[PDB]
Parts: sequence; C-alpha cells; structure tokens
Amino acid sequence: KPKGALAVILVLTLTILVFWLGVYAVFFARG
Amino acid sequence: SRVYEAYPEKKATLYFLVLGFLALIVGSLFGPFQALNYGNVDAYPLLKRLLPFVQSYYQGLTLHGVLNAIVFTQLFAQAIMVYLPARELNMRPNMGLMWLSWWMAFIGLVVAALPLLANEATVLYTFYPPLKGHWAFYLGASVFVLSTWVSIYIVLDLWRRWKAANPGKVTPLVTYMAVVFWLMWFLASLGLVLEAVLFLLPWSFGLVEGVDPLVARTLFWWTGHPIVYFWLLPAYAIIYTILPKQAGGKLVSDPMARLAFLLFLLLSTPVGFHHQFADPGIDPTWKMIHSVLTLFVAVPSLMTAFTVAASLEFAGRLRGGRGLFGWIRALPWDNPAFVAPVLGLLGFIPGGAGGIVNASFTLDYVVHNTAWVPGHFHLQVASLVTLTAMGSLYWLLPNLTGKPISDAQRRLGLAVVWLWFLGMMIMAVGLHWAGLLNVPRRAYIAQVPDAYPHAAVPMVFNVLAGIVLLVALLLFIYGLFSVLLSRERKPELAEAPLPFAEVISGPEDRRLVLAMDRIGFWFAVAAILVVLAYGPTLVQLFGHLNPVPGWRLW
Amino acid sequence: VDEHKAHKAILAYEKGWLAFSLAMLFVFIALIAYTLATHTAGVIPAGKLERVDPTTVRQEGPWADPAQAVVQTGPNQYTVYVLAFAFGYQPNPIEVPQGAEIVFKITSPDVIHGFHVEGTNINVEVLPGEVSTVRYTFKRPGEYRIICNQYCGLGHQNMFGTIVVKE
Ligand code: HAS
Ligand code: HEM
Ligand SMILES: CCCCCCCC/C=C\CCCCCCCC(=O)OC[C@H](O)CO
Ligand code: CUA
Ligand SMILES: [Cu+2]
Repeated sequence: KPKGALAVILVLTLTILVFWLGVYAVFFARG
Repeated sequence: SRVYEAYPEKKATLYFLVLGFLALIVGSLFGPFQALNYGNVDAYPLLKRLLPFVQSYYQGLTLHGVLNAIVFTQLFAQAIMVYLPARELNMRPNMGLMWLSWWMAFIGLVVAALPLLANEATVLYTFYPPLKGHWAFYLGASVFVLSTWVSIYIVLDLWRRWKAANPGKVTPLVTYMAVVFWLMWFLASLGLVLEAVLFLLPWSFGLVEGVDPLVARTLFWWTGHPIVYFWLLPAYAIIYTILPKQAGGKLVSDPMARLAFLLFLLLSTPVGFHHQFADPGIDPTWKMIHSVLTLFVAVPSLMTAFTVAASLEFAGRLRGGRGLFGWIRALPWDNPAFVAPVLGLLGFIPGGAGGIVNASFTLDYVVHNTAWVPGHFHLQVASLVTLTAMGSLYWLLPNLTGKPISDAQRRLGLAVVWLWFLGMMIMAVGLHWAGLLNVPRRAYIAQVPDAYPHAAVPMVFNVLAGIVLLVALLLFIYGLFSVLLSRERKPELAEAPLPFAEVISGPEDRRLVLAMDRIGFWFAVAAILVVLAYGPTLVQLFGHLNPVPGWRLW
Repeated sequence: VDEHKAHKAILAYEKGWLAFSLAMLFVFIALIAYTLATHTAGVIPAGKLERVDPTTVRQEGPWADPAQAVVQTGPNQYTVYVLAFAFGYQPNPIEVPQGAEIVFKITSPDVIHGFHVEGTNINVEVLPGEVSTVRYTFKRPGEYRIICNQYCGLGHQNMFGTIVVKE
C-alpha cells in the first residue's frame, strides 16, 4: 500500500479542514 | 553552432526563458520593499534614491504585478509548452511562427513598459476602470498576450503533422498535456481580448467617453481565473513527466495525469464570479453556481497531490528507504532540480486550503481584499510556479546552451531555493494573520503607522520575510549570470536528451486514454460550459450598459 | 511484479481518496447553502441593477444631503445612503441604533472603492453608476471603522470612515 502517499493526503485533508472550519467560525462570530 | 542549425528551436526557447527571468528579476526588486511596508517599515525613501523614476508605492506595485505575474509566467509557459512537446515528438516547430511569437512578446513588453516607467499607468495588474491608463499600456499588453495565439497554432500544427504520420496512435503524454493546455487558454483569453478591443482601447484613445466598470470586471475575470491555471500547468507538466526521473523513479499512471489536465480544460474558465462575490448587480444564484464549479476545479489538484506523492514514494523505496517516512530521506536532496519543485508542493498544501476557503461564497466576505489574498497567491505562483522554473534551469539551460553547471553553482542553487521557500512561508504567516485582523491588501500602510496596532506581531514576520527574500533574490541574480556569462561550453550537453520519466503501465490504460484522446469532443464541451456560465449574466449587463467617465488619481 | 503490484495498489487507494474528496466538497456545499438561509446572508449584495449617474449624485437625490442620509423605512429598519468618494465617506459619522436592521445603499461619484466594516462581514465593492445594497444588524453599540480595501489612487491608505451604533 502507498502508506507514504496516504500520510501526505492526511496532512493535506487536516490543513483544508482547519482552514475551512476556522473561517466558518469567524464568519458566524462577525454575523 | 551546428546544434542550432539542427535544432533552431533550442535558440528560440532560450530567448523566451531569458526574457522571462529578466522580467522576474526587475518585478521582484519591489517585493522586499512591499513586505517591509506590511511590517510597518517605510523603505520607499531609500528605493526612490536607487530608482528615481519610482514616484509611489502603487507604481512599484503595478510593476511588481505586471512583470512577475503577467510577463514572467507567460514567457515561461511559451518556452516549456512549445519546447517539451517538440522534443517528445522529435519534430521541428514552424520556426517562422516561433520567431514571430517572440518578436510580438518583446515589442508588446517594450510598448507597455514605457508608460509604466513614466507613471502614466498606475492602475495595478487588474487595471479596473474607471482608473484610466495611457493607451500604450493597453495596446502593449494586448500585443503581449496575443503572442500566445501564435504559440497555440504552433502546437496544434505539431500535433496535426504527428497524427497524419501516425494514424491509429494515441497522442503522446507531454503533447496531450500541451494541446489541452493551449485549447483551454484559447477559450480563457477571450474575456480579456473582448474587454481590450470593445472597451479599453477605444476608451484610452478617446473614441468613447466612458466604460461600464461592472461589464469591464466581468470580462476581466472570465480570463482572470483561468490565467492562474495557465501559470500553473507548465509547472505540473514538469512535475508529472520530468520530476519522477530526477527523483530516481517513474510516473505511476499516464491516465491519471491526462485526466487531471482534461478536468482543467473543462473547469478552468466558467468560474470567474468567485472574483466577484462582493460585486453588485450579479445575481446571487449565479455566484452560488460559480462557487460550486470552483470547488470542482480543486479536484484535479487533489488528484495531482496523490499521483505525485505516490510517484515520489515509489522513487524513495527504489532508492532503499523503509517505513512510513524513510522514503523521504532516500530522495536526492542534493539536487536543486528535485528540491525546488518539492518545496513548492509543500507550500502548495496551505496555499490550496486558502483557495478552497476563498471559493466558498459567504466565507469570502471574511477575507476579500485583505492581506489574506496575497498570502494565498504567493504560496501558489510566487512559490510553486517560480521554484519549479528556478529548478528547471539545472537541466534545461545545459540542454539549450551546452553550458555545464559546476558543483559550486549546484550548492549555491540549493541555498537560493531553501531561502526563497522559507521566505515565502514566513511571509504567508504574516499576510494570512494580518488579513484575519482586517489589514487591507494594495495599501501603503507604513504611511499610516498608527492605523493597525492589533497587527504588531504578524508585522514582525513580514519584516523577517522581506530580509530573507532580499538575500535569496541577490544570490539568485549572482547564480543566474554566473551560468549565462560563463565561457566553458560542451556541445554534447546540448545534444543530450531531456530527462523524461518512464511510466508504469496497467491493463486499464489503453481504454481510458482513447476516450480522453477525443480532443474535438472535450473542446466542444468546454466551450458550451463557458456559454452557459457567462451568457445569461452578459446578456443582462450588455442590455443595461452604464458607461462612466475616466479618472486619473495619481 | 513489484511495479505492477505497486501500480494496482496505488490506483486502488486513489479511487478511495477521490470518493472521500467528493464527499468532503459536497459537505462544504451543504454548509455554504445553510449560510444562505440565515440572517448572515444579508451581507450578499443585491443582484438587481440599480443605475445612477455618478456626475449628479452629489447634486440631486438621496446622496445630495448627508445629514438626511438615515431614513426609517420600517418599524425596526433604517436605510442609509452612503457615498464612497476620493478619499472619504459621507455621512461621517454614520449614526444608527443597536438592534435595528440597516440597509446600506452605497455608490461612488468617481472610481471603485471598498466598503469593509471592521468586526463585521460587511465587505462590498462600490462601483460608480451602480448602487451596492447590503443589510446588517449591529448587536453591540460602539464605534466601527470603515476601511477602503479597493485601490482607488494615491489617497487609498488614508480612506477611512466611522459608524456609531447608539444604545
Ligand atoms: C498559480 C496561481 C494560483 C493557483 C494554482 C490558485 C489556486 C486556487 N485559487 Fe487562487 N483564488 C481563489 C480560489 C482558488 C482555488 C479554489 C484554487 C484551487 O485551484 C487550489 C487547489 C489546490 C489544492 C487542493 C492543493 C493540492 C496540493 C498539492 C498538489 C500539494 C501536494 C504535495 C506533495 C505531493 C508533496 C509531498 C512531498 C513530500 C516530500 C512530503 C479565489 C476565490 O475563489 C480568489 C479570490 C479571493 C478574493 O476575495 O479576492 C483567489 C485569488 C487569487 C489571486 C488574486 C487575484 C487578484 O489579484 O485579485 C491570485 C493571483 C491567485 C492565484 C492562484 N490561485 N488566486
Ligand atoms: C521577492 C519576492 C517577493 C516578495 C517579498 C513579494 C511581496 C509581495 C507583497 C508583500 C505583496 C502585497 C502588496 C500589497 O498588497 O500592497 C505582493 C503583491 C503581489 N505579488 Fe509579490 N512578492 C514577491 C515575488 C512575487 C512573485 C515571484 C510573483 C509572481 C510570480 C508575485 C506576484 C504578486 C502579485 C500578482 C501581487 C499583487 C499585485 C496587486 O495587488 O495589484 N510576487 N508581493
Ligand atoms: C456516513 C455519515 C454521513 C453523514 C455525515 C455528514 C456530515 C454533516 C456535516 C454537517 C451538517 C450540516 C448542518 C448545518 C448546521 C449548521 C449549524 C451552525 O453552524 O449553526 C451555528 C450558528 O451559530 C447558527 O446561527
Ligand atoms: Cu477608496 Cu481605496
Ligand atoms: Cu480565480
């Protein structure tokens, strides 16, 4: 299995989620 | 040289590349001063003593954006996406058209540069009406961009000559990537060509009194999204088809690479209302439709992440690396041609995450026109695209000139790409954090030093980035001219083949590649998506034109 | 073999990643659609074309007297006519009550400006010849800064305004 390639897309997925949910939270705090 | 008589395409490719790097150097000089500005340090009195034609922060910012993001990126794309396919097919491009494309780019640049240097077009690289630039800027920029229409013809010619001599054969991979790239750019370019011919040129010559700024922006952003995919795809072509060989491996899938490029042909153009979420007079229904299509244009990059990571892991295992993370240490970290694009890909992770936030309609009201947006795009174009172009010099320049790279020049190259990468990462922290504190983009904030007290900590990052990138830029200048102006030549380097990767094939591949080789069909589908995405809004706008007078406020 | 095994294992996991990718993007679309059905959507500018002549907006009609710019249009609703110009905003200050719905009608007599209210989601481009219409309810009284966040010429970095929200 491409375990190394899996580790990269996990880090990419967590980066997307922290960015997106962080700004979603900001948007409601300002709303 | 007998090599230039057999491969005159080497000399023309070289003139594109060198003109591109010269534009990058001149535009980049302003970068460190802008970073210091976003650190609340005003160094413009010093810059004005060095370059006394600079009248303002905003003239510097215009030069920065035009030369780095329009001129350097276009000339790199014209070099790579004509030369790589020529060499893969072993066929000569039409050299009359290749030299015409170069002369159009050169003349377009000279004519646009004159009013930019004279402070007659301080309108930024978006030139939004009713700010009214000098006619020579709009004419020069038009001629510069229309150079690319000659490049399209050159590659469609190569492809048609190949097909006629190889009936029944699927397009080879690099030629496939270049054909769908150039056809996407044809469709993309029409927004800006229409804005220039219908509005900006007659307006700037005084033939019409006013321009509708809402229609002007709508045509601009038709081209203004896909142009960033135009910048990106030459870097992806190198990352798919050359990087795996430089890493010690192979490309793990030809069809997954073709499919990423096909999705960019379909999805790059019909999405530009993601630049207009904060514009009046555009129905929110259409904004939501462009938001959804923008999220889909992320898929080919999410796919690229997996296909490239799997290829680098394959190379690391081949070279002896074991475990979860041992494949990383086994890769050639002593080779700047390998290191530069791989660091670019690491910064592209947070760069892409920021883009997905920007695309998400209502979330854009948090970040629109703040320092967040420059934080995002320096990770995409100023890091991945630029570092991939800097790394290419270690294998492309010897191939074009026969000039060897010394072990010393190799080591200096490693220092340049690490400092450039690290400088871009530090600036990204500063700009994203300042954006969330409501610091605006496009602003000489160092002239209002008490206006943003909340941003004191991220401002320290912007100062540190300005210094690091100034050092990287000076080392880059020294290295590039060390190579170009060296006397030694070894013509056998000039006749060596390019380092194209081998591919691992599977039983699937034949069937997938035939369906994707129907380029006439996919072009039709791409065209119709642009009609449906733009047509209804544009009918509305052109029916209700409200032209307004021009202003000079500089 | 090694290569052929690796190729089959790589494509197998890539199929899973692409299904996961699609699933995640679909969940983001659902979370965006939710914002459009709440009060937080009032900061989206009106899609209607409302044309005005930038050459007469300071002479005739609702932007011509800044002291009569705040108009009660509803039992808990005020409409404010805001001019963004080189280089300032009128009225200055804008004075509105806490807890009411505010409809901002912004235009420009000259070039494009931004209208970004610090601490809020109000963040709208202002085009000459067009009216930008957005809605917001202020929950907290105090002073809110307006920032010009669209490059509008040499006075851009100094272009600020003031909203005063009264208890
Ligand atoms: C090359 C240049 C650019 C690329 C690429 C780019 C990508 C995106 N952008 Fe963007 N952008 C926006 C949305 C996106 C989205 C959805 C993507 C997507 O295409 C991004 C998808 C990318 C990914 C999902 C990343 C995948 C990750 C990869 C491929 C790395 C893997 C790493 C590996 C393999 C390494 C492993 C190796 C080891 C050794 C471990 C939006 C709105 O939706 C705005 C307007 C915001 C506003 O308010 O003005 C915007 C604004 C800009 C502007 C400013 C324009 C201006 O002046 O006003 C520029 C110049 C720009 C450039 C670029 N942008 N963008
Ligand atoms: C030494 C390298 C660099 C530094 C320190 C740097 C820094 C900056 C900073 C701080 C800004 C924001 C200024 C503002 O909003 O007022 C900026 C804008 C920009 N930079 Fe860079 N930059 C560099 C290189 C590049 C490169 C290589 C590219 C593209 C290939 C690029 C493209 C841009 C663009 C398109 C803008 C926006 C212009 C506009 O808003 O009109 N930069 N840069
Ligand atoms: C295999 C399992 C399948 C199912 C898994 C799917 C995951 C669902 C995710 C999000 C739900 C979205 C619901 C929207 C609710 C939003 C609530 C919110 O954010 O409201 C706070 C705010 O303060 C209000 O004013
Ligand atoms: Cu008004 Cu910037
Ligand atoms: Cu875009």
